[PDB]
Amino acid sequence: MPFVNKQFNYKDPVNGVDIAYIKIPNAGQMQPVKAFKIHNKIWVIPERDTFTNPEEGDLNPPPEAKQVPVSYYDSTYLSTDNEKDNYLKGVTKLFERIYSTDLGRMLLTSIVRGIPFWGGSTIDTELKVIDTNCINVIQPDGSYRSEELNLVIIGPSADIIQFECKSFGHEVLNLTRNGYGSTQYIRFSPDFTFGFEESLEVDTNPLLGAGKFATDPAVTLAHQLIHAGHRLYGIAINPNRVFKVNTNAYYEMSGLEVSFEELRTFGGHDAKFIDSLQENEFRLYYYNKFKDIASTLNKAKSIVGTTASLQYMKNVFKEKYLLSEDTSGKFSVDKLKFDKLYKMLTEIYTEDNFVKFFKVLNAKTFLNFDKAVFKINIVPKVNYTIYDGFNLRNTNLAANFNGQNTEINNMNFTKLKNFTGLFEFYKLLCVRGNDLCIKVNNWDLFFSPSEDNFTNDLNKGEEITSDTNIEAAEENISLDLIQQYYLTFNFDNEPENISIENLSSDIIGQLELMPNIERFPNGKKYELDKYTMFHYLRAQEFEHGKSRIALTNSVNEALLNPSRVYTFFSSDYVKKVNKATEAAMFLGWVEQLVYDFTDETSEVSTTDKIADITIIIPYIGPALNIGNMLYKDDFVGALIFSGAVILLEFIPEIAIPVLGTFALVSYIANKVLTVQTIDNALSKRNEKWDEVYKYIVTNWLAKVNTQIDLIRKKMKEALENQAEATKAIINYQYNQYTEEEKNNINFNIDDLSSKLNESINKAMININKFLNQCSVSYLMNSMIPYGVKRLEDFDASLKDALLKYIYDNRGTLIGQVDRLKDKVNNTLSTDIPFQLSKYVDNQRLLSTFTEYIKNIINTSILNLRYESNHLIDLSRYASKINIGSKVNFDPIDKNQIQLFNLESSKIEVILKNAIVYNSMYENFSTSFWIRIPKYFNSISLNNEYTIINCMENNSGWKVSLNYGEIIWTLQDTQEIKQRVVFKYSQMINISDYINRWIFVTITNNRLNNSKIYINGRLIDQKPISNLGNIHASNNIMFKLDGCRDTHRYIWIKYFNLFDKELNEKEIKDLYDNQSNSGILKDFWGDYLQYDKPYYMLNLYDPNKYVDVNNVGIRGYMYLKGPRGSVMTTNIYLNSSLYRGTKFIIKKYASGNKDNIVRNNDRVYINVVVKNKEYRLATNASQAGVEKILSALEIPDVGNLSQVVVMKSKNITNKCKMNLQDNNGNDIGFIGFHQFNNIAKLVASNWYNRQIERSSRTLGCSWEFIPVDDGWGERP
Amino acid sequence: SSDFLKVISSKDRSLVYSFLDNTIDYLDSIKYDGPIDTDKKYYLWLKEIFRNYSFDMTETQEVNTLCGFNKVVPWLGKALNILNTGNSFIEEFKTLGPISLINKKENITMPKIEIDEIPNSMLNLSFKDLSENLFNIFSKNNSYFEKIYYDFLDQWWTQYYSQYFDLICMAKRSVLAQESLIKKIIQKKLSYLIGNSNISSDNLALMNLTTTNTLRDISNESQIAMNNVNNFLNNVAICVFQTNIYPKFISFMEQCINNINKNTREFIQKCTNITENEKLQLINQNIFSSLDFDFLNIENLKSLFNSETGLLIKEETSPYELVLYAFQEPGNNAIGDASGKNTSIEYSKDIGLVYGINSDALYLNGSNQSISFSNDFFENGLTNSFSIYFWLRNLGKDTIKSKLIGSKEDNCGWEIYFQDTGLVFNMIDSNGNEKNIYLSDVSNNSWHYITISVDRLKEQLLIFIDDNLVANESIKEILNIYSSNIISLLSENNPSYIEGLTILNKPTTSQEVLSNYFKVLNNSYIRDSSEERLEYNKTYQLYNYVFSENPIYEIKQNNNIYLTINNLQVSKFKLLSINPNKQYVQKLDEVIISVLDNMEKYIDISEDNRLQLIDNKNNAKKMIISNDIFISNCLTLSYNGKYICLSMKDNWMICNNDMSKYLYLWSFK
Repeated sequence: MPFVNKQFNYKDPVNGVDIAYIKIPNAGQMQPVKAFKIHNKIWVIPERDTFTNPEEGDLNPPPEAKQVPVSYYDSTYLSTDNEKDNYLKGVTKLFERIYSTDLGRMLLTSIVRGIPFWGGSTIDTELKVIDTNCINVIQPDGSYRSEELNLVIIGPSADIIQFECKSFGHEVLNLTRNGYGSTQYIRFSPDFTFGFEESLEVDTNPLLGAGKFATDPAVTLAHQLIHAGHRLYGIAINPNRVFKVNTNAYYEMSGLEVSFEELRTFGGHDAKFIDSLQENEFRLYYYNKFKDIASTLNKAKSIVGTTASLQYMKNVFKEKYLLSEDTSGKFSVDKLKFDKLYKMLTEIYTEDNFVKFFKVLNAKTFLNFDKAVFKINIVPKVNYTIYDGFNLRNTNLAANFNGQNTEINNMNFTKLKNFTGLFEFYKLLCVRGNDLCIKVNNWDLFFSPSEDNFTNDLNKGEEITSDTNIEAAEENISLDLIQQYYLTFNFDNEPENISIENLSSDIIGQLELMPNIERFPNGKKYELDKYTMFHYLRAQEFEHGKSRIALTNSVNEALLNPSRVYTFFSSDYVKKVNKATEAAMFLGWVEQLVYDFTDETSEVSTTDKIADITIIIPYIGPALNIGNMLYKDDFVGALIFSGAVILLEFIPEIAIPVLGTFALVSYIANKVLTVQTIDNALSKRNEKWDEVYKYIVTNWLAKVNTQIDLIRKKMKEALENQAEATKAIINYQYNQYTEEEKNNINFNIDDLSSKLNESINKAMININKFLNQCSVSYLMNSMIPYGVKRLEDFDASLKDALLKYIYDNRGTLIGQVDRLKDKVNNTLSTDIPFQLSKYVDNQRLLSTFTEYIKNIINTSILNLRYESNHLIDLSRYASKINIGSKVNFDPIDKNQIQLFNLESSKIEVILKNAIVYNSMYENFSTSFWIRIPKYFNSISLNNEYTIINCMENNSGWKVSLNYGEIIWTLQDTQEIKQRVVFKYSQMINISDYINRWIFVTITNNRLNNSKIYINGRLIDQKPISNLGNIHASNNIMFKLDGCRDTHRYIWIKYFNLFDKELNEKEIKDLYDNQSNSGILKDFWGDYLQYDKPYYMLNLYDPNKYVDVNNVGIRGYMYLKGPRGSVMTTNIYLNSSLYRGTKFIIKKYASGNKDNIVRNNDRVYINVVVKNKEYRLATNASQAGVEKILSALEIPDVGNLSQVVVMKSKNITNKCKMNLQDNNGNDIGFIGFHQFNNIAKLVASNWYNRQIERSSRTLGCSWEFIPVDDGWGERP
Repeated sequence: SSDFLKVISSKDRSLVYSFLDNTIDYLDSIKYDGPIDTDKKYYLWLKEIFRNYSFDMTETQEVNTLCGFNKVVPWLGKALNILNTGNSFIEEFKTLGPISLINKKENITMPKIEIDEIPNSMLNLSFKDLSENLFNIFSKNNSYFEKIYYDFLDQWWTQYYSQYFDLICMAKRSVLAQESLIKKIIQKKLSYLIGNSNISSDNLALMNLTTTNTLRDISNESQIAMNNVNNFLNNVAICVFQTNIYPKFISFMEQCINNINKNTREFIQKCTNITENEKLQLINQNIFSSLDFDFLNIENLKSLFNSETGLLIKEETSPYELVLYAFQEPGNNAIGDASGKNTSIEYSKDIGLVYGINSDALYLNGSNQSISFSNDFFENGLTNSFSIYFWLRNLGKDTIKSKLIGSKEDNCGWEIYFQDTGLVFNMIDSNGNEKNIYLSDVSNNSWHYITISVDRLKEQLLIFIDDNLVANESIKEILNIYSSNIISLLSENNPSYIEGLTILNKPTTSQEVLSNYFKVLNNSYIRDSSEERLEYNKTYQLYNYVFSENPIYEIKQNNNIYLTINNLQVSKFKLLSINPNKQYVQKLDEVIISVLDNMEKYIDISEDNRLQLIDNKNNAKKMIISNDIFISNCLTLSYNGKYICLSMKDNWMICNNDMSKYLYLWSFK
């Protein structure tokens, strides 16, 4: 069901039904303009809006620039038929994209259903359609009809990016606020977009590109569309309600103009700048408006201007307003239904929910001022998809929100000149001296709300009745509730396109007069006694030219000289950059600079003295002159001593009133009403706690959190300035060299920029964590305790009042007064803790660790897995996979690739050319589970063969093998090579690596050592800091290339390739995740399976193996040795692993046919004595904590206990066998106990008592060894 | 003092050298403070002294060196005169490297090694025999290189790690000296207050009892610092081996393999009974490269120091003061402590055990069922951090403030009582300061994982229910809470299930709580809405995650019966397994869904993927049950790679995967 029923072209002939000339309401008269009906009562006018408002009849830019941070002006846009066709295609495409998601589908259904009410009648008993809420569609024959429509999309006004809603009001009413509504004209331009900067997502995606991102135009259209939808239902907040902002101080911005409707529409943290008092005020006001409309509908008698039946119109407006019909047909506004509808229209259809559904990167708060203008094109599917936007799937653009980057995906975004030029609306900040003055943009300054926006009725006393109801909790909106409402949303009902009487040929209508907003002062000059964040950040700026620039820690000189840049780094960094570098060591000098940058910017200072703040970032101190003083240690000590108060530029002026006492109305001779009254008193006290906490939370969000986000953005700007100045100096040094020298060095600035941006990204994730901790600490320590104190005073007051109340009613309640007294005392003596996660959903631990594992698995540039029936990449790139004919897959686990020493047994991975490793500095990691059989022939000695090859023209990386060795190799372009080896010797009794599954991991930090981890723990590391440009192979080959042995093969699985150097704990988590803790293992590492004989081993005494003394009731099982040894000289020498009796796992409580053993499986265990099976049975009637364990005839087991519970823990491929009887009694874990000189097999509860594990307890850890060809020893 | 030169130059023999800047500064700040007349001021002073000492001693800083991330312990510079010239210990440790921490730094000498040249008698040998002899020579050479590496390892130990272990022992002795000095200060202040104050005698007795526990905690913090310095210096020594010994071994072995390759190549070129192509084959087959003497293994170098003594110390000083274990033996039920400490348990013998989440749980009537855990640490005190966590499932509805568990001697201590439908945590100190907190929605016939963490260092009280930080308070205004050694589990007036009771002597962070919660929950079991264990042949009722308030109803249409929600008789759901020996439903297993009608019926998927109700016993196909470990009990039903999800409004269930993930989620009750 596509949103648009047909493809529309601007050159299509008029039809009078969907494509036609139209005349919109206007002040005077104008010529009809071509327009296209895309959906029911939704029209599109591919023309610049110059006629809906006579005040804007000129497309020339106004003499005064708009008070908007981002602006653009051109007239030739949307002047040609081709451009208008492009506009129509883009509008239709964005409408389809919005309709694709469920939220957009609901919004569009409501938009179509939200027909403006008919209020153009002076007669109260007749419903007359308002003239300004219709259109004049010219039929082809010459006549014209009048059609009622809800929404009309039109071209932009003089400012192209000034997307706004317009409408025509009635004679005296305000249709956008009285519940009537009016036709909406949206000045939308799908051919342009804004350019902002996002930083809070470095936590989730640590590979964000530099430069500015581009807003998905579908998001902007959704915002404008829901604004128009609020207009349609007549519940728009009055524009006179503006969030007031303080301005007097220097650090304060010159001004800001945001409506409460804009904050309502944005959602998220913007929707919480409004206290619950004003929210309830608006809800009740619009409830009254809806009840007025219901009353007007009730007093209706007939219709005017159409042939439609009265019942039809009743049903239409009932469906629009969700009114209730009684048996008599009277309409009333149900409180519940209006509440649900208002929730749907206001706190559900927000831009934040649309950003959640589109899965795109949009600025979370309106304070994230957009920075640039980008011309785009969205109709070409190669540039923009319905379901994906700029982030094309299965491409480089899909990953890391790269498709919205305007420096990487540069073919899809064209930078434009911003007419709001630098230092147009700004403030001048001067430090007294000469008085050093700088210019700081208006939207570059701090935003502080006025206290008037925060009004509460807490000081108002409240009277409690028996029938008083307690309001439900104000839960945050999540996708769960959005899907809940989508499930019950009725998409079948649609408005009928009824025919109404013809209106005037020239419709007369006047657009509603919005209040005139006074421009805030411009050019205002300040004076300071010291620098600030603004002066310090400006001191980090520079100019592009031919003059050598130097990094100096002195801010004053940097301000005094544009050729000198202030840096918050150490003197070593400035000495290194400043000193002239000769041609020879330029590359080494650049490497040193990169290392110093990535070290100092990622510097942390963990502390434990303070409660919640864990880490500190010292260089924040000198970076922005945060707080005062100069020394970094001074800042650290000050932050330890005081806390987050130093960070904030202004101390919030929190004012919590004395809580209004509760007055209880006395009820006489009614115990039920009295107990109900006191219960309601306690419940209202709890609600009072909740609402004062909510008020303090909103105050903190409006007054403190914004400061912290501004500081975060300024720190990001500081880091970017540092990188840009350093790179400019490096570029100047490189340009000083001769052309031949430049040819000698393969120095690419792009790789340097990527490395520095990634280091800045890590520094920024650190800064984000620090600032989040500081903000939450200030909220918990300097705002909540005041509210807690007021609540405690209120609790004492109400406690005394309720004690008096129950005293006064001693006759009414006889005997149950002590209960009431103690209940009141207990309930009022407790506290309700401030759980921040109840009010803001940004601080959930589950989200944190889920994002941690998601970043572990989804940052892989190659996640090769076998699913369904094919092996393919599962990452964001879905690279090409070619499978040779002789590549075997394990039937029991079809993700375990096997590769032989054959030419047609290979897996070739064709990578996207944007991810192939060609970089001098980029870190990267790889990981895979490998299984290498024991070498048998002496030819294997000194025979190294590559297994995973990504080496091209003697350059790249390769995982290679050798006798008892696993080698990782790198070779850059200059042919110099570095390898790191894990050596495991085969001359050992029992080994953890020979023919065992091994979790190999390789992490390559081009500034540090490349290291190889085995089974999650570091094994080797070699320095690779000197290696130059490594250009890996475009393809990656999975084949044994060089092994002279014919029968030599490897097993490999879960090959993942990541673009960052995994840290130790990430490697540990990878190991313990991919280890499949839900499934038991055998000795080698394969999944433990039923009906598969295994030899037994004990971890405590490997040299001994299991044997039966005799079969029968009196028999038992025991351990005996020596294990023996299989040796082939100079190749291998190991204990014989195929000795002793064999064990078989038989299904007892397995509910599926899979032959896989999982945790806590109730099974039977059989012992193969002389190729005959017996049950591993025991009797619990024997004394002693350790009870003997024997082998018994299967039909003769009887009532004896034989249940074995299989337990897997995380490791040495161990398996724990608990013993239980038919009654589910833990008769104990299976191990061995020494009696006389025989180590018999017993079951004991003493193992259960030990939980400290490790030493001593380990006796209970068994291992199953199936007959595997890798070992190859004869049985 | 803070000047070793001045300490020695102090002719009065009064000062004593120390390196605890926080404690020294705190003592300097209260130098002009008023005298401590009462026990409250003594508690404040003792707590502040303990906290300053623990922040001085146990503090460590992670630094990135040429070897990795290392826990540099900063006070060693002021403890062993190691690089005091620079501004800080860490800056010198980085700008000078690990090798600067010792005196004699160039100590490695090349072992005297002899390698037998290839015998000449092999000249008249056939190709196969010559190749076999060359293979034997290759194996012996590899073994000899390994022996040279072992000799180098022993040499590095005996020469370089001897100095670092001298540093280790000296630093441990310095820490013990500082601990003894601090205990001297504490005892002299306590004795002076006993002898020269008007404090009540019982207050003096409680002060002595509390000061004993504070001294024990100071000992524990000293042990923490000793372990920190030990691990730091062990890592530094291993990194010294990395950066100083191994390159020398590599260079010597490179020269040795070069010479041996030259000799073997000359010997092969001198052989007479070998063709030219076979000569080239043998020459390239018996070469030596870096792959043969690349014996470096970090795990073995860091596993040298592992020992049985370390394991015994680790388990003896284990933070687990109490970890209740319970199981059922034929004849009786065993309940006790599994922490290895001296905690005694006295429990009423009428307490049954029923399976809870992962293990057995004690069932409490609420009237006569009592359990008492005796342990010295349970007395608590002024400056001991601890943590209490367990699984609680209430089976009561009493609003009265009824005691659940805690240690309360003479109104002093900590406790947790049932109250309303939730819990109340109460902490009362001797001075009367009370921390009283209320937790909502806890008593719901459902399992909740309750954790309390009292951290006296940062003075932080953390309370988690399930896996949410339900409370984060400051106990900076709570002094000595000395209580009885007995912790009593009574659960007054509310029969309940209590599982996995655990008391630690260490504060717990959020990550540990989340890890424990998911670790216990993720035991391959399917849980219904009640957090219990789902089972076969039990009459459940199905609910959706999105529509948990809305049950599933059965209704007849199109000569069939279909199940749907309403935006209707509620359907009854059961799960069936193939084997009649299975009771509970484990993760990743086959299920047949059954509905109890007048005659029992099973589920099936029709052509349109709708969920149809059938009567045939064998026609019903087997679905697969799974879930996510991140979610406690929101299970998912799948079939052939396609789950079961809520359909569009028309609301039945469909087997489609072109919708949101929330639609696949389900629950049972």
